Amino acid sequence: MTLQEQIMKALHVQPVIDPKAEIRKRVDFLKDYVKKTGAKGFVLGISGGQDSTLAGRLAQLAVEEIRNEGGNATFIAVRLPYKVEDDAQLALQFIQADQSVAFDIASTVDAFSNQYENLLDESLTDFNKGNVKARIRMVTQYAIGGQKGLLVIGTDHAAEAVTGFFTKFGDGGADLLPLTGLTKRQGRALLQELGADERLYLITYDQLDDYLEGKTVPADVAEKIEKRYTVSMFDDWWKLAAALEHHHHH
Amino acid sequence: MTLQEQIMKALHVQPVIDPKAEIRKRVDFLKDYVKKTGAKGFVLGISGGQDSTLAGRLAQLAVEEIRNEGGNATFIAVRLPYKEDDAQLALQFIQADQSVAFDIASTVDAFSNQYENLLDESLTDFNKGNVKARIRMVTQYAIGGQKGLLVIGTDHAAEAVTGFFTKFGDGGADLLPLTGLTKRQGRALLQELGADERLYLITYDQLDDYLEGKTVPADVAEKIEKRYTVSMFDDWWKLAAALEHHHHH
Repeated sequence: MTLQEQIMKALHVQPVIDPKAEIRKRVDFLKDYVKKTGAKGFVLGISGGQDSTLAGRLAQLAVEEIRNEGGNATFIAVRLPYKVEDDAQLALQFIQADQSVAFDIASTVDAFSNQYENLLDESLTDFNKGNVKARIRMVTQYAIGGQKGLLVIGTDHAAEAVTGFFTKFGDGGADLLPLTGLTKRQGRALLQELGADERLYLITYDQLDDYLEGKTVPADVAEKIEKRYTVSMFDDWWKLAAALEHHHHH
Repeated sequence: MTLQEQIMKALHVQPVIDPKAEIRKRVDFLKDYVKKTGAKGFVLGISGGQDSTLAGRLAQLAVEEIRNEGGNATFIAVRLPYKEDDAQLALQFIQADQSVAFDIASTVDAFSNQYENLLDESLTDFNKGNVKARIRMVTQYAIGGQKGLLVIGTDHAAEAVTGFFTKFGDGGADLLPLTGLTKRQGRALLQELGADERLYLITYDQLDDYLEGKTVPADVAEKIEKRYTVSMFDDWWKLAAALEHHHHH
């Protein structure tokens, strides 16, 4: 297999998808995991980002279907601002979750930061604080999940990230990853099919997504992408490398 | 190959080990990871528990060797109390370059107070247990990120991956130096390292007998193999624990 074919197989990306069928398959994936684990539903942090907007809508459709089939399921969407968006609100209006919680993480993040800066006698850098915030957001989702018997839906470990590009803050841990196999642009296709407000979804992502979707791309573009894939979960390696690099050049 | 032999292989547990050889093997593992990642050392939460006590000493030995060989490495041990006799004894045995006392109470209570107010309910003991474990990991990763260090983990022990003696938290870490060792073998390494007896002294004996390739009663093997099949394996049990506690609450 060409390296491109190996990558696609490893990331489960398909060259051509059927949006309606993708939504069907992923809503089923969610419904099946609920049944297998005995969970009462899902919880997800809604940031206004494309991934959580799509994953959130899929979760709402899933619990509605479960209830329609005579089962018990609930979806709790949680907004996790640090002090202070309209994108998040717009996403919540699209998702229409059973419960929408506004949980400011500032008092927790600041208590940690204040303790850290006092005990270690140094200031937390923007990058490391970025990871603290991401982790505190996960603490919040897992606390809600644990208190309500829900599964935490994750949006990290996206195809592009595993490849080595566009890495996110945080460790990416979650109970389920319903968007596995989709590129950023394919996700855009699902959101369109779901009727989301276009504003919710409107090397580069296009070049990278062309490559991941098995399309033909310039030799140099392929070289750059395969170069990073070979240097390398692959995603975790890039998260650690980023932390080390920022510390080094700080 | 029996199921028992398959499980031993999958978990990398050896029927017989040589404490000195294991120590050298695991110290080399730590040193090699440092070189491959370009990190400046390690950070580890010291609880007073056997796993972190052993992993911490191996970390200190690793950085001393790296420095002795002309390299740069540092080991930072951190005590994370929530509002530590065994932890103090452990720190004394480990003799780390830096020992930090970081009380997590102000962070855990800030979260708890916010949670109870916004969701209008009390955090159960089990769920607060996970909150504390995660906050302890936030601290270690914040220290690691700020110092260019790797976070050493002690979760995903052989016994846990099999489905027994599950721990709080998600078990995420940068490196797992104790992979393959049973709790019993861990004690052996500690004695070889000269640790204070107070630091290392289905049941663990039945389970470790099985994982070590010893012949055990059919019913014992039956129970162990049953859980191993009902499933990361460890993560499944963490989730199951959270769901069961919520249910029986």
